Amino acid sequence: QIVLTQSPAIMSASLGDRVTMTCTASSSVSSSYLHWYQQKPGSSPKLWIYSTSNLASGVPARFSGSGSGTSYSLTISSMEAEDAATYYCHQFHRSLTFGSGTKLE
Amino acid sequence: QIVLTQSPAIMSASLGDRVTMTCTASSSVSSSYLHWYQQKPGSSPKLWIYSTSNLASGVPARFSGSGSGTSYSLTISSMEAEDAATYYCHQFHRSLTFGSGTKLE
Amino acid sequence: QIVLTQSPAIMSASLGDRVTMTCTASSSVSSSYLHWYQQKPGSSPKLWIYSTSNLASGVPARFSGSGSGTSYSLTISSMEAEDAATYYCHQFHRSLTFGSGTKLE
Amino acid sequence: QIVLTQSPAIMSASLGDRVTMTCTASSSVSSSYLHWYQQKPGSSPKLWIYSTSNLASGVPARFSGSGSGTSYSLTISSMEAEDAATYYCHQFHRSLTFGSGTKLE
Amino acid sequence: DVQLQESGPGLVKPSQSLSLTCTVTGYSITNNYAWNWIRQFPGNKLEWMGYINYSGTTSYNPSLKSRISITRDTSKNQFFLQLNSVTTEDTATYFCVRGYDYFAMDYWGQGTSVTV
Amino acid sequence: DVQLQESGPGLVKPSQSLSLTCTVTGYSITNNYAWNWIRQFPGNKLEWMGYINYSGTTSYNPSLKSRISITRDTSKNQFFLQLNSVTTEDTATYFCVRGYDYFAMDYWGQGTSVTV
Amino acid sequence: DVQLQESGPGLVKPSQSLSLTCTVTGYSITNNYAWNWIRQFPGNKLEWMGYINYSGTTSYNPSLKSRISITRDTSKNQFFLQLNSVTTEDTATYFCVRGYDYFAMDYWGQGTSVTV
Amino acid sequence: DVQLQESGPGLVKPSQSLSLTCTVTGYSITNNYAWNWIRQFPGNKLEWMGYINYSGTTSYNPSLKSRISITRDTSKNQFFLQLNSVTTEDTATYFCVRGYDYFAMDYWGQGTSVTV
Amino acid sequence: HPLVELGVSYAALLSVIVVVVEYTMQLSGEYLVRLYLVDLILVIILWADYAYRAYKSGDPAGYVKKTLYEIPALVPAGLLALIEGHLAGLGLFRLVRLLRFLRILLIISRGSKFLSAIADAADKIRFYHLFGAVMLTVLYGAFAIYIVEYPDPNSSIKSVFDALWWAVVTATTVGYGDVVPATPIGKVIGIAVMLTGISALTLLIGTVSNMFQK
Amino acid sequence: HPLVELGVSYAALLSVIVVVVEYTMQLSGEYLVRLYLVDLILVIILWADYAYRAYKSGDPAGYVKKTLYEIPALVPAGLLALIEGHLAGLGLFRLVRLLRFLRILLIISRGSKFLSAIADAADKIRFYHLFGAVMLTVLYGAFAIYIVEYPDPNSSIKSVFDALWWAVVTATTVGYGDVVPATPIGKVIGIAVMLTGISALTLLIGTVSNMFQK
Amino acid sequence: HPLVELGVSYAALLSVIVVVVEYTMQLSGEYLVRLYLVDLILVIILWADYAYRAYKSGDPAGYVKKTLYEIPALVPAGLLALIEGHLAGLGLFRLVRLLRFLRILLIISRGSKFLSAIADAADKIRFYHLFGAVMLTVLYGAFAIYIVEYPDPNSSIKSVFDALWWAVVTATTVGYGDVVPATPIGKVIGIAVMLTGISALTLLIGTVSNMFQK
Amino acid sequence: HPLVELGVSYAALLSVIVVVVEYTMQLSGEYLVRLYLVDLILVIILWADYAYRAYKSGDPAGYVKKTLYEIPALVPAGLLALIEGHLAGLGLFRLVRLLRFLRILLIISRGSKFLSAIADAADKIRFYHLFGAVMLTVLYGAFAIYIVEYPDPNSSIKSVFDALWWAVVTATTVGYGDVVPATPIGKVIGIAVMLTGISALTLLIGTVSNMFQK
Ligand SMILES: [K+]
Ligand SMILES: [K+]
Ligand SMILES: [K+]
Ligand SMILES: [K+]
Repeated sequence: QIVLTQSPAIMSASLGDRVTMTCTASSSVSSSYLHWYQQKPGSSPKLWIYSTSNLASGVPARFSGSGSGTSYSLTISSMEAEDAATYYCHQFHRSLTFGSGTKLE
Repeated sequence: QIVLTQSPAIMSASLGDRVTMTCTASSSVSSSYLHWYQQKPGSSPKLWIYSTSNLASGVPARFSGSGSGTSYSLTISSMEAEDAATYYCHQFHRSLTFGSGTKLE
Repeated sequence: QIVLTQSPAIMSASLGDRVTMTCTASSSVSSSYLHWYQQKPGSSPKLWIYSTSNLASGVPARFSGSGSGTSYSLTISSMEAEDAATYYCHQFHRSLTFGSGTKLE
Repeated sequence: QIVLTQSPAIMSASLGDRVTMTCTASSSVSSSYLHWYQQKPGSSPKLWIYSTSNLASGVPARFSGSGSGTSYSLTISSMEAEDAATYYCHQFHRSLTFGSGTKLE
Repeated sequence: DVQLQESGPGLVKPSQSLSLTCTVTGYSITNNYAWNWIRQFPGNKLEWMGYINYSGTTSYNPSLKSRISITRDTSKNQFFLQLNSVTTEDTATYFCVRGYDYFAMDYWGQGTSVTV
Repeated sequence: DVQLQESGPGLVKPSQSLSLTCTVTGYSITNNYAWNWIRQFPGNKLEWMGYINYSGTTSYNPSLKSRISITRDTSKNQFFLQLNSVTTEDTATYFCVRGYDYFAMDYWGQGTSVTV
Repeated sequence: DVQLQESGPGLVKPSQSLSLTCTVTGYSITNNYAWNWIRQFPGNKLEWMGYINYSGTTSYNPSLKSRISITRDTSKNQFFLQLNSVTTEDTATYFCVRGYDYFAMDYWGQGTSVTV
Repeated sequence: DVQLQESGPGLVKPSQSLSLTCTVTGYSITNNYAWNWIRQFPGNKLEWMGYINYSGTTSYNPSLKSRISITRDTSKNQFFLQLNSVTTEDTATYFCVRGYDYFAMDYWGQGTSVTV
Repeated sequence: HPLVELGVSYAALLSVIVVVVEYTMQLSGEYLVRLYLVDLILVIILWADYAYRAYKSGDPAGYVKKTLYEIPALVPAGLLALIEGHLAGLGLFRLVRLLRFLRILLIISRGSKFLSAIADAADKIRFYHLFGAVMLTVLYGAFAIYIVEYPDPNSSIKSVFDALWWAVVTATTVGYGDVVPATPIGKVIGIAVMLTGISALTLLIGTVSNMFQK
Repeated sequence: HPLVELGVSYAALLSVIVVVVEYTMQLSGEYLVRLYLVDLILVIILWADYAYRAYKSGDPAGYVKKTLYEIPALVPAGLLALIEGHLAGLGLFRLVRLLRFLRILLIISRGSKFLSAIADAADKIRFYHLFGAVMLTVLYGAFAIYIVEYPDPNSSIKSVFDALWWAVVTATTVGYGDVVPATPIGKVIGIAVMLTGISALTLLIGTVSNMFQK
Repeated sequence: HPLVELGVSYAALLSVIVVVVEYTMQLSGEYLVRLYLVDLILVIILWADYAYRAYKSGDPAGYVKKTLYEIPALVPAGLLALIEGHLAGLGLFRLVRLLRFLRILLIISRGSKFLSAIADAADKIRFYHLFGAVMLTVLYGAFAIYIVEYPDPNSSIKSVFDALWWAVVTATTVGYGDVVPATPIGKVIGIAVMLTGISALTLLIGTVSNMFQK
Repeated sequence: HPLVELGVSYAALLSVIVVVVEYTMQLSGEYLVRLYLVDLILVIILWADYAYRAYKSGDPAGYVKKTLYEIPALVPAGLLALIEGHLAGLGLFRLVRLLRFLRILLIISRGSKFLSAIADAADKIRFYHLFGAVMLTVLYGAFAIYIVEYPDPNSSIKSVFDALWWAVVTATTVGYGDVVPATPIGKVIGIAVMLTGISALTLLIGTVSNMFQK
C-alpha cells in the first residue's frame, strides 16, 4: 500500500560521473522484493536490478544497489549514451506499486 | 350332541303286518336333517329315507316316515324277505350321531 | 342478469319507410357488448349488427345502429321482402341475455 | 507355574547297574500330563516316556516309570553307551514347565 | 368459410339427461373465440346456456349450472352439451355458435328440435 | 355313476397311527357335498368321525378331535383318515361316504375291517 | 526463450468493458511464477492491476478490484484482462509480464496503446 | 512318518523382533494336536513359549506373552514364532514340536541356533 | 467363557422374531383373504359413490332396488361367501351351488366392468391387489402389539387406531415420538413388525413410485 | 364370524386413503401448474439476482426500464397468462392472440437463454421439471391436513408452514416429534400423504442422487 | 486460513467413525459366530416346539430320553464345540475327534432334516444365514453404545435392551424420541452404528422384500 | 383468483431451496478439497497409530525423527500445500517448485504404500473418496443451520456438534426429537439439507451395502 518516491524525478550529469538515484519508500519494505527496472522511452520496460544488489543477465557490472528499511539506491560509476533511460523502482509489501522514475537526461 | 334311541333295539313281526319303528331323540331336532338308513348285515349301509318323508330312488312306495320335534317313525304296511334289515336313524343338530338300530327279525 | 325489452315485440310498416326498433336495457350496458341478430323464422339465427356501430359482412349498408347507456336502436331506411325477420338484441354485463325480439311483419 | 527338580542334576554309574532318576514337583501334578524326554547333547530332544507308565515306540522295554502326587521316577535296569543322555521331565498343571535334567554321565 | 354443424337426439323422458353433439369445420375449437350452446324456446325466445373455449375452461348460465355441464372432443373437433333431469320447460330448439369478439355469435348452426 | 372306493390296512399296534385311504370315481372331492369317515363298531353301531369338503375345510367328532385329523389328494381325487394312538375300542369297520343334502350319505363304500 | 505476446483493441466508449489478450510462448501459464497486467499511463507512470498464476488463483490492485477481474485460456496458453466501465483516466499503455521470483517481471511484452 | 522341519535366522540386534519359521511334512497343522515353540537356553534348560493348534487358537507362556505372539500358514502348512524386543537372555536354541495327547511333544525338529 | 451364557440368552429373543415374521408369511400367502379385502374395498367406494345421493334418494326405497343391476354389485365381495360357510356347515350343499354362481357372476361383472375404467392402464389392479397384502401385514402387526400393549397400564397405545398408527408409522419408516411400546415385549415384536412392514410397505411404494412417473 | 364386522370396519379407513392418494394424482398430472411453478421460481431468482443492486439502482426508475431486455423477463411466468383468463372471460378474444405471442417469446427467451448456463445440457431442467410435481404433491398434502388440523383446538399444527413442515418431514421419511395430527382424521389422511409424498419425494432424491454422482 | 484449524478438528471426529465401522466388518466376517447363532436359534424353536408339552410330558424324564433321536438335536449347536475349547486346552486332543464327529452328524441331521420343511429349497437358509451377520452387527453396535452409555448418569440408556433398542431403531432407520446417547461420545459412535446397521439391515430387508413378493 | 397471491408466495420459499441445493453442488465438485480431506483423515489415523506408543516413545524426541521415513508421512496432506499459498502470495515462486515435488512424492508414497494394505480389494479408496463428498455436504448443511440457529435464543441447536448431529440425523433419514430448527428459517434450509444429505448419504450406504456383501 505504501507509496514510492524516486528522486530526482528528473536529473542530469555527464559521461564519467558516478550517477546516483534514490528510492525512498514512505514505509518500510523488504530487502528482497525491492527491484529496479530501466525503461528507454519508446521501447518496452526491462528489469535491471533485482533483490537490491544482483543485476540482470544483460547488465554491465558497473551498476550497484544499496538499500535497507526505508531507502535504497541505484548508484553507478559512469554514464554512457545508453544509460539515458527512465529508471523505475517498485516494491511489494501489502500489494504492488511503482515509483515516479528517476529520469536520466 | 344329542343321543338317539331306536326302539325296539330288536323286534319282530310277520309278512303282511304294518311294521313300525321309532327314533326318539333325547333332544329336539330338525325335520330336515332327519334320515333313515337300511343295513342288511354283511353288506354295506344304504340310505332309505331322507328328510323324514321322501324315499331313496331304489325304495318301494310302501314306506313312510312320520316325525317332528322329539320323535320320528319309519312305519311300513307289509314286510317281506328283504325288509329283514337293521334300520338306522341319524340326526344332525350340534354334530352328527346315529341310533342303536331298530333291528328287524 | 339484467333484462331486455325489444319494443315493439311485434310491429309493421312497408317498402320505403324508415323502419325502426329499440333495445331498452333495464340497466346500463357497454357500447361494445351490444349486438343485433336477425332471424328468419324456420331458419337459423344470424348476427346482423355487432359492436353497436359496425355491421356484418353479408349486410346491406342500409342499416345503422344507435345506442348508449340504456338504449340502442337498429334503425333502417327502407324495408324489403327479406327484412321481414325477427331481429334480436343481446347484451353482456354480468352474464349473457337476449331480447323479446322486435318482430317485423 | 509350579517348578521342577530333576535330581540328581548330574550323576553317574555304569553298564549293568539299575540307573535311577527322580522328578520332584514342588506341587502336586496329574499322572497323565507327566512325561519324560531324552536328549543326546548336540542332537534334538526326543520324547521317551509318556503318561507316567507307557513308553514311546522307539524305546527299549528296559525302561519303567513310577510316580504319583509329588514324585515320579525314570528307573531302568542297565545302562549302555546310548543311555548317556540328559533326561528331562516336564509337567502341565497350571501351565507348562520343564526340569533341570537328570544328566547321565 | 367456417361452419358449425349441429346434430342430436330430439326426444327423451323426464329426469333423463340430454346429450347434444355439434361438429365444427374449417376451424378449430382451440384457436380463439368461445363456443356456445344457446337454445331457442317455443316462444322464439333465446336463452344462452354456456360455453367452453379455445383453451378449455367453461362457464354456464347462473340458473342452469346446478343441472348442467359441457365438454369437447379436442381430437375430432366437437363440443358436448349435457343437461341433467330434463323437465318440460326445456322443450325448445338448440344452437351452437362461434362466440366472436366481445361475444357475438358470428356463425350459427342450422338447428335441432328437442321435445320433452 | 358316483362311487366311493375305500381301502386301507386293517391291523396295527396300540399308540400307532391309523392311515386310511378312500378313492372316489365318477365325481370330484371339490364340487359339492362333504366327505365322511363313519365307522361301524363290532357292536354294529355307527360312529361318525368327521369330514372334509368340496372346498377343503373340515370338522370332526367332538370326542375324537383330540386324537385325529383328515386330509385329501386334491389331484388324485382321494381323502385321508388319520387317527393317532389307536387303542382297542377303535376295533371296528370303516366307511367313506358322500354327504348329500342336509347331510345324508347317499353313497357308501363297501367296507374295511380294522383290527386292534 | 520465454516471451509474452500482448495484443488487443485500443479504443472504446466509456462504461464499456475493456478486453485484453496476451499470449505466451516458450513456457506455460501453469508451471511457476505469476502473470501480470501492469499498465503505463500517459504520464509514463506504471500501475500494476493484478495477476493470475501458475495454479489459477488471482489478486488485483485494491483500488481497481471493484471494477475489474482476470482469467486465462488454460488450453491455448493465454490470460485475459477485463476492466468494467472504462473512463478517461484509464487512457494509457498496457503490458503483460512474467512475475519472476520475489515479484520482478523478468520478461515484458512489447506494448499496446489503449485510447479512451 | 511325520516330521517337523525348523529353520530361521540366528542373529539380531536388541529391540528387534525375532521371526522363526518351521515347516511340517506328512501331516497337517489343522488335523489334531497342538504346535509348540519350546526353546532350549545355553544352560540346556527348556522353556516352552506357546502354541497354536489344529483349529487356530493359541496360548503362550504367561511371562513372555507381554512380548510375543504366534501364527501359521494354513495353506503352505507352517507356523510362525514372533518375539518382540529380543534381549540377551533370549540367547538360546529353538524347537518346534507336535504336542501329542495330554501334551507330550512326540516329534522334535532338528534345531536352530539363535544368538543375541 | 461367561459371555456365552449372556450372549446366548440374547439369541432367544432374536429367535422369537424369526417366527413372528415367519408366521406373517403364512398369513399373506392365502390367495383368498388377500383377494377378498380388495373386492370389498372397491365396493365400499360404491357404498358412498352411488348410495350417497342427497336425502331424497336415501328415502325412496323403490329407487335403489329400482336399479336391480347395481344391488348385486353394492352387496359385498366375500360376505356372500362368508355365508356359504354357515351353509355348507348346515349341509345345505344344494344351495351352495347357486351361491357359487353368484360369486362367479359378480367377479365377471365387477372385474371386467371395473376394467372399463381401467382403459387408462392394465396395471389398475396389480396396484390394489398388492396394496392388499401390504396393508394386511401392517394390520397383523398392529394387532400383534395391540394384544401385548392394550392391557398394559401406562402404555401410550390404546385403541386399535393408536396401535395401527404405530404400525404404519414404523412400517413407513416414519416413526414419531407418540407411538411406542411400553412393555419391552411390544418393543420386541416391534423389531419383527418393522422388519416386515418396512420390506413390504417398500415393495408397495416401489410400484407407487414407478407408477408415479408416467 | 364376528371379526368380519370389526375387520371390515377397518377396510373403510383403509379405503379413504385409496382416494386421497388417487386424487393426489389428478393434481400432479397437469402439464400446466407443473410447468408454471418452474418458470416462476427461475425468475424469483432473478427477482433478487438483478433487482438486488444497492440502494442506488433501487432508486433509478430510469435504470430497470433502461434494461428493456430484462423487464419482460423479470415479470412473471404465467401471471401473464393468469391475466389472459380475466380477458377471455371478457370476450377480449382479440387481445388474447397478442398476449399468446408474449408467452411464446418469453419461453424461447428464458428457455434457450437459461440453457446457456453451460456444463449441463438437458440434464438441468429434467431436474426442476420433476422437482415441481414432487413439491406440488407435498403442498396438496400439507393442505389436506391444513384443512383438518388448523381449526382443531390443541393441535400442534397451525400455520401453513407448520402443516407444510409436517408434510416435507413425513414425506422425506424424516418425521420428528413436533408435527403430528391431533384429530385422528389428520392422522388418517396422513397415511395417504406419506404413502404419496414418500414415493414421489423419493423419485426426486433418486435423480438428485444420480446427478449427485458428479 | 484460520478455518483449517477448526475444519481439521472436525476431520478427527469424522475419522473415528471410519474405524468403528471398519471394525464392524472384522466382527461379521467370521464364517463361525455367524453360522453358530443360526444353528442355535433354529433349536431354541425346538426348545419350545417339542419340549413344550403340558405338565405331563414335562414330568416323565423317561419320555424325552425316550426320544433318543431328538435329544441330540435339542442340545445346543456350538455349545458342544464350545466345550471342545475347554478340552483342546486340556490336551484331551484324543477326545476332540469324537466330538468333531458329533457336530458333523448334527449338521447333516439338522441341515438336511430341516430342509425337509418343503415349499422353499435353498431359498430358506440364505435368509437366516444373512439375518445373522445383520443382527450380529446391530449387537456389536448396541454394545458399542452400551459401554459408553451405561455408566453415564442421566442417560436414557441403561439395560442392554434399551441400548439394543436404540440400535435396531437407528438401524431400521426408525429412531424415536426415547433412545438417544446423552454423552456426545455415544452420539459419535452412533454415527458409525447407523452408518453400518442401516446399510446392512437394508441388505436384509432387501431379500425380505423380494422374498415377500411371493 | 386470490389464491395466486397466496400460492405464489409459497413459490418464493420453494425457490430459495433450489439455490441452497444448487450451491451445494458448486461446493462438492471441487477435485481439490474433496481429495484433500481424504488424505488428511488417513493420516489422522496414523497420528494415533504410530504416534501413540506408551509414555516412553512420547518422550524420546530422537525416536520419531529417528524414523525419517515416517516423518514426511505423519505430516499433513494438503496443510503442506496450504502453506504454498502464503508462499506464492509472497512471490517465493522459486520455493514453490520444491514444495510441489514434496506433495508429488507424498502422494506416490501414501497412495501406493497404503494400497499395500489394499491387497484385499481395489475399491479400498473409492470408498473413502466417496465418503468424503458425502460428509463434506453434511458439514456444509450443518453449517447452514449453524449460522441460522446458533444466535437464536431458545434454539435446541448450539454447538457445531448439535448442529452437526441434526445434519447426520436428518441426512441418515433418522431424525429424533432433540435436534430441530426453532426459527422457521432453519426449518426452511433444512428442507434443502435433507433433500441433499439424504440423496448423497444414500449413494454412500449404497456402496456400503454392496461392499457389505462379499
Ligand atoms: K423419526
Ligand atoms: K426413515
Ligand atoms: K425416521
Ligand atoms: K422422532
